[PDB]
Amino acid sequence: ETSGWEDALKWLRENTPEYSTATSWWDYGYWIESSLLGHARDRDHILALFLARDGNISEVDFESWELNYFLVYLNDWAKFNAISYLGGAITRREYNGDESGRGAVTTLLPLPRYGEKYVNLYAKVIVDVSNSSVKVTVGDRECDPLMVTFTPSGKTIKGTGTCSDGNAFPYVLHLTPTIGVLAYYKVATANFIKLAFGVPASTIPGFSDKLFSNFEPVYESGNVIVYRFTPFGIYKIEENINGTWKQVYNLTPGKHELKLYISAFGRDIENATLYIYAINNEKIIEKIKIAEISHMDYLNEYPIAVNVTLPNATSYRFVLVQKGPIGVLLDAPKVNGEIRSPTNILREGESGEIELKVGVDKDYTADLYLRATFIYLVRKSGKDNEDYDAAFEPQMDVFFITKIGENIQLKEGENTVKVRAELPEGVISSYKDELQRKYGDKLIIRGIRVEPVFIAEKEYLMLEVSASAPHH
Ligand SMILES: [Ca+2]
Ligand SMILES: [Cl-]
Repeated sequence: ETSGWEDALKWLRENTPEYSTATSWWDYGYWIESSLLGHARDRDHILALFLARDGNISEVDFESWELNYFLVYLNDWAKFNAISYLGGAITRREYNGDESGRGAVTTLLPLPRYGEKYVNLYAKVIVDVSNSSVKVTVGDRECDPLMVTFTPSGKTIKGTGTCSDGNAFPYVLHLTPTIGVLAYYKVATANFIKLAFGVPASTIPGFSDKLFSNFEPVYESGNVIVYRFTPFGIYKIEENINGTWKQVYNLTPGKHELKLYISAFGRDIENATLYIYAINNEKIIEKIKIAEISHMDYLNEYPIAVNVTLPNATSYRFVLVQKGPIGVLLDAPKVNGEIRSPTNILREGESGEIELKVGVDKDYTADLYLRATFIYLVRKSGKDNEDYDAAFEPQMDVFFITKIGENIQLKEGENTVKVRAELPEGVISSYKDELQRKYGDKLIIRGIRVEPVFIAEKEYLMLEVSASAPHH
């Protein structure tokens, strides 16, 4: 009955921090554990933006949510038209047809291997490759994909993107040793495909290499894969070997002339410090400060040259440190004694004493702000929101309003924090006007949150490499 979910959730319980936060599309994790074994709606839009898109626009600030693990569920391909629609990748027409039931499209279709062919019986789709040029049958029709691609073989073949019926066949076929996937052009390089079916396809060079430094697969079950997430990662390490830069995968002790290629996902690096932690047996034996980055654009990274001397150890951890959000509320916060929603802790122009129970996996000294999060849609096509040509681009804008907590000392475990706070008169309605002004009738606000966020210097694991020997 389970598709690997119970095994995956089990793994999380046993191999991750107590206050570590996991996520999944449509929140299956919570549902499986709560309802079956004893997000919200605004975030669904942002999760879809990520999963259904590719390139710059798919780079979502998951860090604001303090996300640690992401669980993709292969079976979600079945709900991809919805995800695509919610993520702004397709129009209402392509999502489920128009007034006369026409236009719907099948965004994703998995084609498991059938001895030399790829077939999806339910869909009456057959992919005959052995004939060398690739043959695709869909129903009675014979169709030629816009492009077919193979991995690892990285080969690729252009195609007419049409069917024997002559009609348009705007689909891309990605083939892999164990499975194939047919994908509508608007989502042919969607991140979900990369994460779930292992097709590194992206129309932006380097994006895929970077994405995987940000989402590391730490565990896999049936049709479930859990990814460790880090807004900051290293996707490539070059070492100077004869004036020539070369890509390495491990490091030996000693001096090194290195080039680090960092991937920043969703947010900028701001006043950060890079380090190399010498590890001997899941035990840190030395923390080597190696750099300082005052600023790196999350959409325009640049490599960083680095000269380091490393001890022996068994592994090395590249860690980055900068102000980020921390803490997990352990109960509903209270304002003046009364229980209030943690997502809307204070109304505009309201004040009161706030009490919060916060949990952390280590000791932290942090600031406490009230932060606003606006998740909203902007119609990118069509005459009005009811037009079937409409597609809606989800957007997330977050900003801190005011600091209500100074130099708070949080200790590993539960912590109680009472503090007086005031939400300035006009802040929320002001910004809502700023939006209405920029997008007019195209605007559709889906969520406004006012939350108590604890900010502090936190460590981000970018990459861990094993120590190797120069000769073997
Ligand atoms: Ca990036
Ligand atoms: Cl944040």
